[PDB]
Amino acid sequence: MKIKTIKRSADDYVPVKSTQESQMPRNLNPELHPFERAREYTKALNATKLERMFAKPFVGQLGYGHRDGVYAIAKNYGSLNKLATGSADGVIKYWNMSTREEFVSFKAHYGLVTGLCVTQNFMLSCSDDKTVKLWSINEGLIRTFDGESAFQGIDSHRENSTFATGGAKIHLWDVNRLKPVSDLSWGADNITSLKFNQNETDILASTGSDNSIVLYDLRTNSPTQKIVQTMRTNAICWNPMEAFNFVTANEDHNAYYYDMRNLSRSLNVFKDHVSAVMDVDFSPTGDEIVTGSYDKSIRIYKTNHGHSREIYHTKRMQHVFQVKYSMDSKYIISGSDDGNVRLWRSKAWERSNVKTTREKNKLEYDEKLKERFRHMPEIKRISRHRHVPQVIKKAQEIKNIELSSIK
Amino acid sequence: DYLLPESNGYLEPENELEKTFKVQQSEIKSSVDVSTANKALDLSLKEFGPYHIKYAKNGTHLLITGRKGHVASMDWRKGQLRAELFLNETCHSATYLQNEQYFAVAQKKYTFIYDHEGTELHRLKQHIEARHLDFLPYHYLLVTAGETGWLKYHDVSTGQLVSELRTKAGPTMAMAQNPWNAVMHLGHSNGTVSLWSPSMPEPLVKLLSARGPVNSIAIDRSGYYMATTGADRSMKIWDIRNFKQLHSVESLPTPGTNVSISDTGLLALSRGPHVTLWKDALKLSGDSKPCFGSMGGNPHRNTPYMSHLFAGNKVENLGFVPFEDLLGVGHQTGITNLIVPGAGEANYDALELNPFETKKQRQEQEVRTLLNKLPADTITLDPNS
Amino acid sequence: VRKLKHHEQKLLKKVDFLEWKQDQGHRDTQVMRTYHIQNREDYHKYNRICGDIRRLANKLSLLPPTDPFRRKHEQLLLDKLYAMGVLTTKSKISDLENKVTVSAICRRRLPVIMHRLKMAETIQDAVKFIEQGHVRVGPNLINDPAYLVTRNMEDYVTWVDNSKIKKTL
RNA sequence: CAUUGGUGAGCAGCGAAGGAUUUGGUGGAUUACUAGCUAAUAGCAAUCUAUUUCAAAGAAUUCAAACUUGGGGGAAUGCCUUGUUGAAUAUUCUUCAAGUGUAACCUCCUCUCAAAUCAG
RNA sequence: UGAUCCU
Repeated sequence: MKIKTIKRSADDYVPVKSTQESQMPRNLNPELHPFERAREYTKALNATKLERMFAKPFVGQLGYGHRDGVYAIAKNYGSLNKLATGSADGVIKYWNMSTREEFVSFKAHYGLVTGLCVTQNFMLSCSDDKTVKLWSINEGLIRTFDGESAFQGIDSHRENSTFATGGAKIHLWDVNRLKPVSDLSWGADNITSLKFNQNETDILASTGSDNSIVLYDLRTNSPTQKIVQTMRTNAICWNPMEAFNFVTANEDHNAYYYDMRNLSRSLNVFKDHVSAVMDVDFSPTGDEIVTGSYDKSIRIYKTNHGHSREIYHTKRMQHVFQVKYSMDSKYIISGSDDGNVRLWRSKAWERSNVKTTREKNKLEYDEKLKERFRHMPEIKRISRHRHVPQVIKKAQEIKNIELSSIK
Repeated sequence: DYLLPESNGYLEPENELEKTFKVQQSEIKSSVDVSTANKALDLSLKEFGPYHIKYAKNGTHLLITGRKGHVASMDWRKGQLRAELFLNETCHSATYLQNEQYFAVAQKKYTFIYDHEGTELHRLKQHIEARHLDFLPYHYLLVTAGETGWLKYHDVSTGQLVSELRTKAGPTMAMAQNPWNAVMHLGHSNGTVSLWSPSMPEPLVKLLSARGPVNSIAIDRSGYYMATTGADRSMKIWDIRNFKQLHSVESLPTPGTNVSISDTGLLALSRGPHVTLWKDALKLSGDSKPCFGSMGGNPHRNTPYMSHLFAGNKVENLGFVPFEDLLGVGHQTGITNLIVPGAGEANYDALELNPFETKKQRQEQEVRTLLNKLPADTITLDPNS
Repeated sequence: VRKLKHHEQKLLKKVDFLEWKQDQGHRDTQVMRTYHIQNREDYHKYNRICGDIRRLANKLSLLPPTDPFRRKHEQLLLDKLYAMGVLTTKSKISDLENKVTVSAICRRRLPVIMHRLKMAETIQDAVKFIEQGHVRVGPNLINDPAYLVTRNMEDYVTWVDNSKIKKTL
């Protein structure tokens, strides 16, 4: 008649020392755990409502900024701490991302600056008055590269320490050179922007003011393809991860992301914005594209989805002219027509704090839950949502009205 | 699977000549370990009425309600006693809603929500009868079935009524909530238990469970098998997952007042002067049909696992401690905890319920549960739909 | 229960365990405080009649104005409720919905009456004196503290004879 | 002086191997006594278990079923009712209105008193 | 996510 019971033993579950933490025996038997869908669902809804409560994108600006308006932002591609901002007045201002203050500033151009680009620190400031000036960061004006075109652009090149200019004609300069090496033109028109890709660095993407996209090959000193698009194009960005696809921004409120193998079909289209998208910048992950409009608004969205998971706007910035993404995928710098370059989060709930591994494992678990509870509709109403401005909400209404009349 | 640190107690016959059910509780109290043998309580409080029993979902606090005036919340394992209320109105049931700090009693007219110290928190204008007062902490929903046809759901998180469902069945003769599913089970005089969600004004499904009135009903931890007893000296073993009564134990000597289900698979049937529990009776075969007497000692026919007869009582209700191997039987003069070997589970999960819980751990866990409450529309026939 | 966080607060927007709208602000208890009634249900024993006053007071206000039954029956209501003293005045009809409180019928309670007359120091000391068997209402010593005493019965409350607290005064 | 106040001393006086006080616990009564338990004509009381199970008997408001609500408003959203619409096979369900409709659901009341204090 | 009010 064997008699045996349960004994908690009163020492295993309640520890000896007072300073000792509790023992936590777990049984993952599903009978003990009744709600694996619903309780995880409420945790996910708590996390989504909390990320709407943790929607604080703003950090601060850089210094007090330009008075006349930021038009181009250079980022040193090794320097995660430092950055440069060019004004249409001509004042170049250099900032450190820790201090958010003016590291060094210079009276570069009495005309506009159109682009700043960095290659050996060393900054290079391209003008409207046919001049590029070489500045060093701790003093000023090492050498000025005089070209025959009013400089509609510039772009840096890391290899051979090169930089080309964008203008009426693009002509490639060196550091030691005062005259350019070779000048290229697929078509006989002024070129709005240029961009070398970062890896297999020799390839270039050249927008064309008469609705054009050319792909320039430095290895041939000749363009290798050109698609004459519908409308003119503002700016460009090559992804640092994929290194053979690039997104460009168009005159219509649409950004098109193309492939170097196939320009005849785009990789993707993006049209959350309501005006001429100024600038695009791609994550070092390769995850999300951030793009700033002629409208007083920026937007972040991932590459595969195609719609704005994130939208950025506030009172005192307008017509932003420029958005430049991180080196560390964490913060976007945002230029202004209002002259003041603000520091903004990549995600307003993602925080700078290195996290205790209780809450860090919880936060990883919660966002893993957010994805497997994604397409439920009650999750969706909190997951899409944040305040949009009055005219732009009306402008999206206008766009839906006009596209409804089109179909 | 090998992380599971504690294993169940057993009861073994060791002969065919020696019998399992013949062990008595003084005989059990010899071999059980001292704290666990002492965890059997004999609270004879003969002055007030017959006693209603409920342990909390962790065994840390016992709540009892004599029929005349008693309301008593002891910190049961220790000597501490939180509440001792003498309301001269007559009471029927009681449950802790979230913690031992807040409980609710089922009176002559109105349900009361109560502090640990015995203070009055909330008298309900509604709940004008209260026969079965049961809780589901995963919705923070006090569900109450009185002698009325209706059924009331109060969300004590907000503190508001969710809904009130008239059954057209009459006085509620039984109610058992489902732990796994949070569907409520109401039992009435036609022999009919209805499954319930607060949204659907007609029941989820009605079950013609027995003949006569429903004496009681009790549900598995897994929600698979619910053991129903009628007043027709009969007990059905419903498998809810396909809505079949597995076995129909017919012709009891007396109809069971209540039924109760342990964690590991024990079934408790209380005819009132007698309490009898079966082991593994809820399984699929009719060999696992719980039967009173197997002639010839055949392994196919199933004998009761543990027996007891109360002499001077007709007991009221019973409930296992959910993590320990006892069951509180509320008799007319009070409370016994009858020691089972393997009723409760040996390895609780602390992150579900904490039988060993600091007050600071408690106020952490309460806020954790209130964050994870479900709103009442999520009560469904499946958790996973 | 917790002085819960800024992040906890917004998720637990509507919850409370202390003051509920079905619990009607615990208003009854504030009358159970000020008049010290033994059982809770004495409040709702007044408040179940108190609406029944208004439930007749309302629909007698729905009759045509110079209905000769209406002004007569309202006078029969008001002389009755003025004999029991549950309203201070009887000239206006408007006390039948504005003055009929549980506190107004509950300040026609017996220890409130002795507490006015300053035989007792506090309210609960008069309740203790009724429990001790010291008080009487004309002929009868009353044991019950919860005595509804009319306006016209109010002169009949004395101390009971031969006591130890009537010799105290 | 009455102390009719007690302390305080005392004494007469009472007065059998102490007197006086205070309290804990338990038992007895506090209604008029026919035995305990159980499945109960019987068995038990060291035991009902390896006769307790077969057997019979055993299912209406064709859905009667808040006799239970503090009082006013309303009652959006629900429900109820019929009006009205579609579908499936003489009935449920989709759709929709009308309801000084409504114990769901929103507010107002069901607190402020010859109680006391306080300036005049 | 949204929708009210006052010059």
